[PDB]
Amino acid sequence: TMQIKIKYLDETQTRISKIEQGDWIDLRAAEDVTIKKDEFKLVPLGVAMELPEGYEAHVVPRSSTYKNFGVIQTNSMGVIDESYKGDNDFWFFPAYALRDTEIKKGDRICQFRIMKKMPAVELVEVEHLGNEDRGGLGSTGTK
Amino acid sequence: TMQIKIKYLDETQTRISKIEQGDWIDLRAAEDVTIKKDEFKLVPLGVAMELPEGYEAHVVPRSSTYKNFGVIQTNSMGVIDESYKGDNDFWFFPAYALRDTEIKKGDRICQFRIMKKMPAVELVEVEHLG
Amino acid sequence: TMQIKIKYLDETQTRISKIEQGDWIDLRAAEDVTIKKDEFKLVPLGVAMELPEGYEAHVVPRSSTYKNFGVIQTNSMGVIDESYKGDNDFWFFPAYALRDTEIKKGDRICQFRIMKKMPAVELVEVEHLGNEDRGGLGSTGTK
Ligand SMILES: O=c1ccn([C@H]2C[C@H](O)[C@@H](CO)O2)c(=O)[nH]1
Ligand SMILES: O=c1ccn([C@H]2C[C@H](O)[C@@H](CO)O2)c(=O)[nH]1
Ligand SMILES: O=c1ccn([C@H]2C[C@H](O)[C@@H](CO)O2)c(=O)[nH]1
Ligand SMILES: [Cl-]
Ligand SMILES: [Cl-]
Ligand SMILES: [Mg+2]
Ligand SMILES: [Mg+2]
Repeated sequence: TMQIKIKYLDETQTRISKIEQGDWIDLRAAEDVTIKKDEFKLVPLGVAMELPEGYEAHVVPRSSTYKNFGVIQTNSMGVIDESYKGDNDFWFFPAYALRDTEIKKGDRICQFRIMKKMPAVELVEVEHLGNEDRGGLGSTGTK
Repeated sequence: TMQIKIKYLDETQTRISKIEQGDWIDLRAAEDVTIKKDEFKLVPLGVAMELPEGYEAHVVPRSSTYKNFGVIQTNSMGVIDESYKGDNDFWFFPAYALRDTEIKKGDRICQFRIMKKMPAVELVEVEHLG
Repeated sequence: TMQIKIKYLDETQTRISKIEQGDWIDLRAAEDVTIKKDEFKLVPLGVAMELPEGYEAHVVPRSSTYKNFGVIQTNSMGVIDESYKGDNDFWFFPAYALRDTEIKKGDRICQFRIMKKMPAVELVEVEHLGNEDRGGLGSTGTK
């Protein structure tokens, strides 16, 4: 219905696809990558996209990314704004390895979806809010 | 009002609840779990659910999970696909421990909400962007 | 535009305000913070807010946070509950350092957006779901 235009780094990239039981779409390593334990690598995903106007993309690991590849995503969740749409605006997955690992070209290491950007807001400075505190950081306990 | 249908692993699971000042709902460890420093374990949450038609769920840690339990969630924000609604599709929290830790049965360790899924989209391959 | 009321901790906090059309908004460390390798610290952000009615906020690292500071966010994506709007409900970024690091007062370290909260839902216990199993945790493989 809405269109995402996708440009691949080259012909050798494995084209991404929606699967029926996957609500997000898996993204793939653009090359083989070796990462040592406790080291970092920006893993190319080999895709550039023009998202629909007013949308952004979010990128997170798969549940199995750690078991299969030994990495976490250092930025937690990546945000790809609609403006990141140029011919050379390729996506990357920021990986920290918790064990020595090999990722192979084409491996499905993360997943993405789109959703609307937040509404327009205006931040208005006040000197006092006049509300009771909720508390946070575990105020409700654990049991 | 939308319904979430929840099936518990067994009668010993602590039934989950909404609290007024919690915009996401807390989920609980299904059993005692020990995790050693620099090890991974899938913490069972003791729940299987059928979400409203067209919805997914998202799962993240509580802010106090790291102090209390010394774990991070390896997938950052877990996505529960709408199709994960079978009788054996029990939810889990994928934990990596940064120190030796013990989690007790019933402990509130993460939180979830529901969200409309991304609609069907067309992926149109192009040679160049604009 | 929807209004967000923002209160700063003190006059020394670096103000955000600017024109806001949908992009995530950067937040800043409220004081200098030193973190040792493999240790944790709250990083105070020096802001308290009242979000629009019916909205929560989400906080993630900036894309450059790991490169600049060597930290990951321990809760991945922070959820600021709508009720966290008191005069002493100051936001924080929960940081774990993978190297020795220094964060300076005023340094941009994380980013946020608002989002409509999940509506009221009824939790209905059932004995049996009656659907086929999907499976999970990497059931679709990696290739
Ligand atoms: O995980 C991420 C997040 C962002 N980006 C893109 C979009 C953003 O504008 C740019 C700089 O962070 O890189 C990625 O490739 N991966
Ligand atoms: O943190 C997570 C992520 C996923 N899953 C289940 C549901 C999802 O549909 C399936 C595959 O990701 O695994 C969980 O229980 N926990
Ligand atoms: O990263 C986080 C997560 C939570 N909180 C506050 C707001 C939230 O309502 C409360 C409980 O999680 O703690 C933060 O300031 N930062
Ligand atoms: Cl979310
Ligand atoms: Cl979000
Ligand atoms: Mg999947
Ligand atoms: Mg909470």
